[PDB]
Amino acid sequence: RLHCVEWTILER
Amino acid sequence: RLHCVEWTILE
Amino acid sequence: RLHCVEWTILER
Amino acid sequence: RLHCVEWTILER
Amino acid sequence: MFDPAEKYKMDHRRRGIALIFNHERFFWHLTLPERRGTCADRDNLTRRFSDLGFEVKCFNDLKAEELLLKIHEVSTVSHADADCFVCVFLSHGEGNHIYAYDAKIEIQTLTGLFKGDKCHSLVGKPKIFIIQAARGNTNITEVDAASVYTLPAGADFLMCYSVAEGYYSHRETVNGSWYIQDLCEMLGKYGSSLEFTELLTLVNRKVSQRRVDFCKDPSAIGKKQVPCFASMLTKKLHFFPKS
Amino acid sequence: MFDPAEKYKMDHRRRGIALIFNHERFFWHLTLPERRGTCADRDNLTRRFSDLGFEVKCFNDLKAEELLLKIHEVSTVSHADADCFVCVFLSHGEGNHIYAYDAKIEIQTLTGLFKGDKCHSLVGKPKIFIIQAARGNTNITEVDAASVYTLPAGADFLMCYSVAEGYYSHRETVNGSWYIQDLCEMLGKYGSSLEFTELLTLVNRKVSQRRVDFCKDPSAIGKKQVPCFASMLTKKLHFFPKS
Amino acid sequence: MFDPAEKYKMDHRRRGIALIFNHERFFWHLTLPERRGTCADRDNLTRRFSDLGFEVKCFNDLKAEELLLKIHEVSTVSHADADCFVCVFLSHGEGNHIYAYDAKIEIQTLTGLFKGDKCHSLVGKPKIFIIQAARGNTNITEVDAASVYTLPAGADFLMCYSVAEGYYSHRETVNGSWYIQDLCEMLGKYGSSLEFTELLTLVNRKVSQRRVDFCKDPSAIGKKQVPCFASMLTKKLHFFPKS
Amino acid sequence: MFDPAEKYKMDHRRRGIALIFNHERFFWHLTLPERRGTCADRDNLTRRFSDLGFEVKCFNDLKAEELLLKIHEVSTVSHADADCFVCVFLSHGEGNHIYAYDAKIEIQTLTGLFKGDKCHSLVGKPKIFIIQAARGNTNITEVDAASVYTLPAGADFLMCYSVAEGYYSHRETVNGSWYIQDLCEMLGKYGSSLEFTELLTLVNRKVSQRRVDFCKDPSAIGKKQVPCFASMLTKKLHFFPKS
Repeated sequence: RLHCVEWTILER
Repeated sequence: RLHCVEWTILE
Repeated sequence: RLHCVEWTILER
Repeated sequence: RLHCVEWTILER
Repeated sequence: MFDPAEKYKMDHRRRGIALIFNHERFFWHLTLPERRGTCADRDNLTRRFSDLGFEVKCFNDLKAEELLLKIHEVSTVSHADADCFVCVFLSHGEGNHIYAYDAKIEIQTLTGLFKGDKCHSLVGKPKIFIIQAARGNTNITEVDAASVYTLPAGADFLMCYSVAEGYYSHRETVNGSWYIQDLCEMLGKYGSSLEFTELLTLVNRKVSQRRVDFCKDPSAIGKKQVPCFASMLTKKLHFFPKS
Repeated sequence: MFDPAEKYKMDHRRRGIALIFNHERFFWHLTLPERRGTCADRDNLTRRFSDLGFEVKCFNDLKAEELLLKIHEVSTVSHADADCFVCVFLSHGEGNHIYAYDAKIEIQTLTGLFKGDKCHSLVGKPKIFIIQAARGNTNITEVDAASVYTLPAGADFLMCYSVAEGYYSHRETVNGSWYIQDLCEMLGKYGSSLEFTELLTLVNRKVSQRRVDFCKDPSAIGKKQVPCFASMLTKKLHFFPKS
Repeated sequence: MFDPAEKYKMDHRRRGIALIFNHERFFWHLTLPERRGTCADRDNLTRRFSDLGFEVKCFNDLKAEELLLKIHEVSTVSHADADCFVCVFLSHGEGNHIYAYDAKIEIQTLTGLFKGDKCHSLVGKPKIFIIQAARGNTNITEVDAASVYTLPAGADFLMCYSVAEGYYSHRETVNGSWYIQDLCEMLGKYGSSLEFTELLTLVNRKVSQRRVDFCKDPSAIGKKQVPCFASMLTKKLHFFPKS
Repeated sequence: MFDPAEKYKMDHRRRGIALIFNHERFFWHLTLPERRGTCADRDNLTRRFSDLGFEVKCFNDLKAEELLLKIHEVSTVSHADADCFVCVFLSHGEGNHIYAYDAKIEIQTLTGLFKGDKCHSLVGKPKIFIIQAARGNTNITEVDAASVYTLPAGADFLMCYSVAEGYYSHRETVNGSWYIQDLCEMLGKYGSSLEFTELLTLVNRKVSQRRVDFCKDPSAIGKKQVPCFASMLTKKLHFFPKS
């Protein structure tokens, strides 16, 4: 299935 | 808020 | 014991 | 002309 | 014994699927410019591949997640009675990454789904990926720098790239991308006759010979575009019309 | 205006130069394993290219210094009366680089020497580089992993690679590399007739068909080899007999 | 107007928050080995920082997004009430990245949350990150090679590393990590008296002087551990007891 | 057993050697800009360290070959009757590489000449490297972006860096680098009394306080400079005047 390899923290 | 910037497929 | 690890070509 | 862009020194 | 003229058996009852992923705009956080004209490319490619017998499927501005699910579905459905597989990517890209609406995906992740082991109905069958993708900065000609690495994908894979490193991609806001335009013209005239790699070589010449006026841009004079293709095909590929 | 049958003009009084840089062993501190069988490759290539009309120039275990000087010489000489250029690298490699006896050179500085700006007499003429290079570990089969980026080089450049990423190169200590063997067999039989990229596609099939299933060295069972070529040619390429 | 002995005001009502991220096992696909004995480190760290007046907050095996989400909260609450901030990472790591249960997180995006602009209420206050992280392969001593780059982050930041490049980290399965053990022992005795960097220097010595016994393991002779710390602090740091 | 007060034995007949490698201009093809004001930095350091009792040796614009030869000598000489060793680099740098006049050298290769098996007479003694290195873009202030990775080197190594990643180095064409100036002022006032890392922490404060928001070069409003040191020392370090 789907997998995130990198997360960011959004500004808005 | 959180947000993936790169997705892949496993299995 | 001196040793270049990478060479390049130049002009002038 | 030739040019080594990086030099190291070895311990033979 | 051995056939220097040997070709992919293209006598399956269907030609196959043509997967087109069209991306004209992006998530604000990616700070990626719009791609006006990409719809013209989509429509062009659609008809040229339909005429070649493909079952074309266009998806517009999908997010990474929906895109992956959708291509994984095509990868897992049977291609047993098909000749080959075609997947096209129209979007921004960088290094090994293409962009879906909201995130980047690795090309190897997309191509990997159709490799011998993972896709069985496509084994020994031509798998063709066409990538119009570069770095983001009335008719207008926009110029983008080559950014996507032009690599192969595996056995019986044909990787086609709009632009090679050190050159620049071009896209007209109305007519569309130089690469796509020239590819679709060659497809229309010679698509159902010429050997596909030789047809791509034609596209190499047509795009490499293109010029801007230098009358509408001072900021693009001398930026040439030369496409390329990485072949791991093992036989001749033709799209002669089917019965 | 446009002729799909268009072809590289191959009627100059010389076919051109085929440079072969052969590399068997390396400066101790690089800790690079020997490439036994590379000589069999070198001599195999020397004949097949001579029979095609090339002036073959082989060089063995040159140090980066000599190599650069030599290749720079060849790039500065007039090729006005030549059909094309051929350069062959038999060595270890990594990413964007190849290894000379004592040091590492960026392949782009090697190809860059023959670009339109730097080499006018080869403009519009085919520039073919053949790379048998990977990462090092009685006739014995040795198995290296792909290490060199299979990238193109520029307009009218044809880049040929022994193996692609995720695949393994093979070389027999007596008979030579799988890639070079097959390439040389196809050169001998079809070189003087087949279009070159279609001959290369044959090599793709032959190599990809070499079984790695019943190995005496079970370490390497299922380590398949698939070659590839990145093409930025703009015309058909034949090496028909001259005169 | 210059004081060579100037100290961080540790006046505030609260000492501050001590965040600890304990990682014991990992996502099957990351194929990373367990880190037995990490819970001992967690508890050891918990007791010693509580005794120094910290509001200790522990989290075990949080997924990348859980972890990010949690640390982001701690960066967006007020610390105007406190002396400083502490964050501990007990996991595997590589280069610039540390491992959350299922994904890699860039250290710089973890420290960045607490820089002077994103976290006004810590401007001028010590921000201390402690990292026990390396590359994986009764009481057993496991040996792991340094992997995490020993980088710094920002003004008034203090990055403390269990081991530097070319050295090996050690973790007993019951007593925990050498670095942690030694750090916690120095904290117990000298934490509330010694200048904090001087104390870490004590840890440098204590760990570096640790040997093994030739017979505990055949594959661990002469794999010394040398921790380090990258200081960006602008004053002296003491943890004298608060009233 | 353990003594928190423990200190480096600094009563040898000599303090030790302070090497300084000063680089103002470079080989043309490197296209690295002049570092005007580095001579001010060089002479300021020379005497400050002389006052601390060091035998200062300055070398100006050496080539990679001469530099490696010279620094290998210093490392091969006996340091048994010396307190410690100091090595200073004033030049341009990138990642793991510092620039000598005509080429680049890995910093690890330099530091590595003074580690315990390679330099016995320095084992247990402070090895201090000071690096003023960044990326190239009437007293004028020039601003360079951080380039050189701020890593450690080994046991009892103290690596001192003018600027940290994401910050900017500053050098005035007459007065010299912000870092070197402040370091020298601190060395002059507190060198002979303060524990060295606490003196370096002073320099951190002083440089990070140098305002950058009201320039007369509008191209650098906001570009803060924050230095750092990575310590692998195991004892307190004082440069008390020798008797």
